[PDB]
Amino acid sequence: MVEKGKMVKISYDGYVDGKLFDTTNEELAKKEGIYNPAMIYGPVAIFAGEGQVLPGLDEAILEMDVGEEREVVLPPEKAFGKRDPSKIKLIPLSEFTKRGIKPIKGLTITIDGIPGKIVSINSGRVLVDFNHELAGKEVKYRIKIEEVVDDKKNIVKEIVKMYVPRLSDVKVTIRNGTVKIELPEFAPFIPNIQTAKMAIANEILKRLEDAEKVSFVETFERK
Amino acid sequence: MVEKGKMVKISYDGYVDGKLFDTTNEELAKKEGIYNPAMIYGPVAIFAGEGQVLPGLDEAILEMDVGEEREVVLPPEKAFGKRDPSKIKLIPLSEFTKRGIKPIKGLTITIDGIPGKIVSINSGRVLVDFNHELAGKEVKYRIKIEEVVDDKKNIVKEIVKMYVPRLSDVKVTIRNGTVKIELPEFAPFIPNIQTAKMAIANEILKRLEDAEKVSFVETFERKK
Repeated sequence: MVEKGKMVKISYDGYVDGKLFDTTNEELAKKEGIYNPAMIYGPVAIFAGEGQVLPGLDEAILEMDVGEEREVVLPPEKAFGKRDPSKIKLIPLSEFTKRGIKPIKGLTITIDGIPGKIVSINSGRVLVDFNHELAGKEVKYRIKIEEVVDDKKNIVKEIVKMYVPRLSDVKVTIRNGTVKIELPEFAPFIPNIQTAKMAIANEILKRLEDAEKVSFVETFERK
Repeated sequence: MVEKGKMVKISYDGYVDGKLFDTTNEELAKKEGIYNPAMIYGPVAIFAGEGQVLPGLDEAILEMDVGEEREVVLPPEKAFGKRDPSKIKLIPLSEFTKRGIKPIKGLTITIDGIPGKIVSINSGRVLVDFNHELAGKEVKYRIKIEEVVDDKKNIVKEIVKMYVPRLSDVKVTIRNGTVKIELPEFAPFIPNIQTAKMAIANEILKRLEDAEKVSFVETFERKK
């Protein structure tokens, strides 16, 4: 069993109706058609049982051990939630034609700034589902606990990556109460890096009781 | 003389037709009415002869010594430019009325943002002068070279202040071609501080040719 609040690194592959919809395995993601060039793959760090993942995943993780691999089946209540009937709405077909849109099943459209999926067309009404795509669905996860991170240096490294995935190679130095974090050359250019830094620092101070301060170093070279 | 590229701190008072329009002196800006709460006054650092001041003013500085003070009368070509006759145009009066504007002679208005002074109104036509306000005017400066900033540490500090006036108190250390700048507690919250930091680093690396890197240190304390 893994204790609530423990930082763990996990790998997983998430299936719905036989199909892979999410994974930390880059190669598999490629093989299976869902690869996102913006996403950073590989094992992910979470604080166990704190709500960083699906509730059913949090529950499964807390009863596993390090090195343990496992497959869990989660009901919608524990995954992406039940399908709310209030979010499935009949919209007059004229609302589409007037805008020059041919409604087709599976088309994503937006109404009032809210996205929905076209579910069916009958007579002069288009049924559009504004629920989460995986709402009401049972989902399966391959999950493995890769490691427990219990050293200060790596807790900090992982907290940084948790808040900013692209920052996977930061240099951390613990010096009696001071957490020094040297950032890569590209870091200063990250959108709202400053908010991110403050969040990272706040997370570090919460986890490392002996830390008095968190100091970030940004370096600009002759490039 | 001062060499081009040298950092100097200067103090000055600028005059048009005998009236003060620009200054580094806090009190003299208020007493004369030209004060602006968003401006940090006092000696300001420039790089000599690089166009951070009016051209007539740069060229004076290049021929001055540290501590020297002099009056410099600048012709329009070296100040805000010469009056350009092609910028004084006849505009149909209907252009004003369409915009809800009442045109009065001598009274500055804006047309589509761009401001202008109404010279006259005649037979459904408005003659508007769109020259810079101080165009064609001779301006007179009282300028003193307060100090030359010659030492690496103060060059860095002044560069910081040049880009972000509020960062007047930073800790600087230089070791093995690395310039380290430790920032105060409020630094990370400054608007567009990331762009300011790259700007400061660029300037530092330009001025200190022995520098290989510029490092900024931001520190978050245990609510303190």
